[PDB]
Amino acid sequence: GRVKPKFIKSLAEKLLEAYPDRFTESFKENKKAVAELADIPSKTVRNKVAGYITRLVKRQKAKE
Amino acid sequence: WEPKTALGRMVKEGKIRTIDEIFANNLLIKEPEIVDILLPGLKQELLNLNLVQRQTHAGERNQFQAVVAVGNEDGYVGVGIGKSRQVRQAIEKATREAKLNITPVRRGCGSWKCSCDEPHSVPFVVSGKSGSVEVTLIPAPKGVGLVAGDVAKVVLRLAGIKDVWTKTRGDTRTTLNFALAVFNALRNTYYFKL
Amino acid sequence: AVRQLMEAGAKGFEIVVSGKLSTERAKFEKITYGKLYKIGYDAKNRVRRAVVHVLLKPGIYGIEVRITPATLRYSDE
Amino acid sequence: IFGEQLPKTSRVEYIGDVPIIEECPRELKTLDGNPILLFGKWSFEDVVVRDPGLRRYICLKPVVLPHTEGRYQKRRFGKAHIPIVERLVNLLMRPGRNTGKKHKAYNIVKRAFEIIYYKTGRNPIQVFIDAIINTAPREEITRIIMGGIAYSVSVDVSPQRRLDLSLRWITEGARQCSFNNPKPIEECLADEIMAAAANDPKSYAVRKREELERIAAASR
RNA sequence: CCCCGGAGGACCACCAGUGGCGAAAGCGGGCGGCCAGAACGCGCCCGACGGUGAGGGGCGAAAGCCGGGGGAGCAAAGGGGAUUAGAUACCCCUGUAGUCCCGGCCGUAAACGAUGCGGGCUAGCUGUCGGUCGGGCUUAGGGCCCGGCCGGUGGCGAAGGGAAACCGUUAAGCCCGCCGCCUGGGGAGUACGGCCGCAAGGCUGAAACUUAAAGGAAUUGGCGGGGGGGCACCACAAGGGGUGAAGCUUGCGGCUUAAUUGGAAAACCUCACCCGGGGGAGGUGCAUGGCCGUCGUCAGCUCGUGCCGUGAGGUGUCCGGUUAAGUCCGGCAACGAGCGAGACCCCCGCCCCUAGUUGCUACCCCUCCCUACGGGGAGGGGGGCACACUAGGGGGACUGCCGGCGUAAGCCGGAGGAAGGAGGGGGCCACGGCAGGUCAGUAUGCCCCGAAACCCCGGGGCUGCACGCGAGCUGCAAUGGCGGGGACAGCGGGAUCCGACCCCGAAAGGGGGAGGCAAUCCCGUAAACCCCGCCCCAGUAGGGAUCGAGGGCUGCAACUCGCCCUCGUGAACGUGGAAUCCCUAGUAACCGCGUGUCACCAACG
Ligand SMILES: [Mg+2]
Ligand SMILES: [Mg+2]
Ligand SMILES: [Mg+2]
Ligand SMILES: [Mg+2]
Ligand SMILES: [Mg+2]
Ligand SMILES: [Mg+2]
Ligand SMILES: [Mg+2]
Ligand SMILES: [Mg+2]
Ligand SMILES: [Mg+2]
Ligand SMILES: [Mg+2]
Ligand SMILES: [Mg+2]
Ligand SMILES: [Mg+2]
Ligand SMILES: [Mg+2]
Ligand SMILES: [Mg+2]
Ligand SMILES: [Mg+2]
Ligand SMILES: [Mg+2]
Ligand SMILES: [Mg+2]
Ligand SMILES: [Mg+2]
Ligand SMILES: [Mg+2]
Ligand SMILES: [Mg+2]
Ligand SMILES: [Mg+2]
Ligand SMILES: [Mg+2]
Ligand SMILES: [Mg+2]
Ligand SMILES: [Mg+2]
Ligand SMILES: [Mg+2]
Ligand SMILES: [Mg+2]
Ligand SMILES: [Mg+2]
Ligand SMILES: [Mg+2]
Ligand SMILES: [Mg+2]
Ligand SMILES: [Mg+2]
Ligand SMILES: [Zn+2]
Repeated sequence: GRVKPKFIKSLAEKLLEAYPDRFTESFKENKKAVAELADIPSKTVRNKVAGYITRLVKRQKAKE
Repeated sequence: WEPKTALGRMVKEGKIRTIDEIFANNLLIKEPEIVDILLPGLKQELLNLNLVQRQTHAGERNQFQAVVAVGNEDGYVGVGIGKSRQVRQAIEKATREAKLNITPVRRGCGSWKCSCDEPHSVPFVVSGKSGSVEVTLIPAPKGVGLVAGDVAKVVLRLAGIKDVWTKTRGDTRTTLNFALAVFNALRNTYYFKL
Repeated sequence: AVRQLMEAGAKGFEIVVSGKLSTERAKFEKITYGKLYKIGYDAKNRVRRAVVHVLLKPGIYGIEVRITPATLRYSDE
Repeated sequence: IFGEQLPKTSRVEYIGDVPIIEECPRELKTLDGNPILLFGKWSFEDVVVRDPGLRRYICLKPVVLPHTEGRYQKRRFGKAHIPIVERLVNLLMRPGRNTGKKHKAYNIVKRAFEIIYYKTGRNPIQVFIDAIINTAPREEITRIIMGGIAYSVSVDVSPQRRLDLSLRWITEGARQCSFNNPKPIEECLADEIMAAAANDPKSYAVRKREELERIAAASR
């Protein structure tokens, strides 16, 4: 994966902000939560969204 | 309709019921819906329609440039321009900009060959200019009529003027500039320090 | 014949009339809408496409219509 | 000098300050501690590469038959893992009527190794390594334009390129010597490798490297 | 080239500036003399004595002219050496007027701020020059810094003005005077007349006739032998294989011809052409629809609202990092959104589940064979779905982790991992173009042929051959040829078709015929490759063109003009000029097999 397009980051931010407490800095839990929480009929886009939420959780813990 | 912009909220809530109050208190109209609410008797006319082209590698990409004059025939007029790929939305854009740019026009007598105190003509000598078309509007006696060009006659009639004398300079064949200069003079009736 | 389409809640349509509509030189007049997929899966497989030619005075005058109704939620959400 | 870590299967042999590097594990044996013999006959143990830069790219890892499947070309510098004898085999698949005939190339190399051992009394692998060391060019010339005339200018050759040039020169010399005459390709390759090892100027590889180096010294 | 001396002509490097002076032309070393004109300071003198100015004048670059002097450097003209198709130019060597000084003439210039001269009013901010005043300091100086006024000289920029560029207290603004000039272009700064000049020439300056524009500023594009950035095996670099030369297959051109057909898997038919006889495959793809190819191994295009503009139009969509991407991240009069990108759809690759009329064989028993005597191998049957396979669904990989870098988009290395950076192959083909190709696929406007186009027949032609060009096959050999021997796939196709097996035949081929309407039967034990023997550098045991004799296959028909086999015959060719093509991994290359066209025939896909 080189660069995440607009809809990837948009879905990432909306799912991260609607439910800020259902995501932490692991990929497996992130994939499980996004599969539980969003209508994601594509494994690749789901995996990309989970990884991108993982990176937001990393940066949000890093900022404090 | 949703009264976007707070002036539209008051206008739909009926706290402002007449269009005169906006121009009396210097209120800026940002939406056309206030205009159609406060002036249901608004007539719009298509003053000019020119085809306009841009050169590109595959050929010219044409766009219609439609000029629209809106008026209530009672001292309220506005003119707007719309460029669009098709004539219908070009006219729609021009109508919307005319409705946004509507303004009151001061009327009266003032001709030396007349004495009636009616709004049939312009109150004093006024001027307008758009690019190089200069149009001087002069008060006239009642019954003379509109002594301007055709598009100028349309704009003046929409603004609610019966008789006037015109003096023009520059290429009036530029229909957009002629219409804009006439509308500019009608709006410059309000810049006179009474 | 487009307010008939706005009667439906279609998120996408595309109408092309190809021929000598005004002169003896063809022009390919075309109008379109917004959220209407053009290539890939829906277009060419799950977007209602219809091509018909009508014998007018001087030609067949092709008409191509691509439509997607208000419930064609392709894989983007 | 490095700050990017290193892949495993590599080995560092720090002498003084210089970090000598080998990409292939020399120390390999069977489960019982026995050695692995090239072609079942020649040992990989006593072979010594005298060039420090060339030591990094000659894979002297013990293998019975030098046959990697063509799987080390995806990554840059992947050729350092290919065994040197298999590189010799791979540079025998030309011209175009011999492409893919790895069994023929393997048979040619095996016969040449037997001939080398019986004519020199030395390890065939050692003689081939010495031929590569005597054949590898240490200088090169590169194109340059001064306004329309493509001149030359001396440059250095990276050790990978030196190894590739020496191998190509040896194989093409053998092929040219074998074409259109009764001499067999195995004997041509054997004499070419032995002349390269002895640094005899008759050999195609030594002539080619000398010509290239003199051109580089001329157009510095 | 260096040194020591002398002579001569020009110029006045740095300092040096949108710096100064002057009406303009113009003026750049120092000292001195003689003049001129401004600015500043002033409770100095006169008292409107002023502005502009037709006519009339005087000054006025360079080149040039007249006479005299001078001549270093440069240098029209000229000479020579090069370059080029030419080179009477551009480059080099040389060279005379001229350039310099004195007296005079000339009186022109993009002589320009393309902006006449005089006066008043109209926000400002900022560099610099001269004078002067207030304060501070002092290289104690005629110095420096800050602030005010007056007067110059630049920059940005109120109001205002303008077609716009732009001007904007140095106006192109708002006004008050006077002078000069303009009235579409070409004809034409031409002709005639006059005046001036030594001359060159100069000043002044038409019409006939001809024409519908010439022209200004700005916008989009296109282009550039201007600049910058990005990218690409339909580019290069590093490589591999080649094509271009020979023989042969084939396509176009040309020539020939009754015709060799018309465009851009051929004997009949096809077929449209020619000879003979009994509704358009006729045109215009510049009338068109549809389809398709290429721009496009792109990333582009647009919209809503706002903003700048009189407008065509800008902005967003621009800048920096980023990459496949108009992909993002961060700054901006932009803020959002949409089609294209992606996502998405098939197939390959690892694991899991479900499944075993078909497919798999671990486990068994019956038989045959061998037996170094332990055991082994082969076949049938049973058992089973273990393995493998088959097919439907799911999981898995996401820059996920670590080290580094970065505001952050994201990039590099490493591990682990079936699979690591879009995992690999392909599909879907944006807006608009290419007056792209297709009325010979169907369709259709118009215009034609009109019992004539008919997919009528018989024969021929498309197969004619001096030659040119494009794509191919097989070779020149020894990493080879030949002859034996041993193998090892995967698609795919099969109905009157695939065809096991059997018999005949030296081969091609012939006769009978199981099974299979499909994981069941068949095509089907592929070639390269490995092994063994013969050949030994030669136009040959390389090569297989050409030709002779003969035997078959398909078909209504085989000569023009088919395909296969036997025996004989053994040409060019010894690795191919200029040039040129493709290709980054299970890829290139080599090898064969299936299949499309197909009664037969593939050097093609
Ligand atoms: Mg030979
Ligand atoms: Mg005067
Ligand atoms: Mg005068
Ligand atoms: Mg002179
Ligand atoms: Mg001289
Ligand atoms: Mg000279
Ligand atoms: Mg002038
Ligand atoms: Mg002007
Ligand atoms: Mg200015
Ligand atoms: Mg004149
Ligand atoms: Mg005269
Ligand atoms: Mg441009
Ligand atoms: Mg190259
Ligand atoms: Mg050839
Ligand atoms: Mg016949
Ligand atoms: Mg900007
Ligand atoms: Mg033909
Ligand atoms: Mg013939
Ligand atoms: Mg052969
Ligand atoms: Mg070939
Ligand atoms: Mg032969
Ligand atoms: Mg097999
Ligand atoms: Mg077969
Ligand atoms: Mg011979
Ligand atoms: Mg015969
Ligand atoms: Mg025949
Ligand atoms: Mg024979
Ligand atoms: Mg020869
Ligand atoms: Mg060749
Ligand atoms: Mg068939
Ligand atoms: Zn009146």
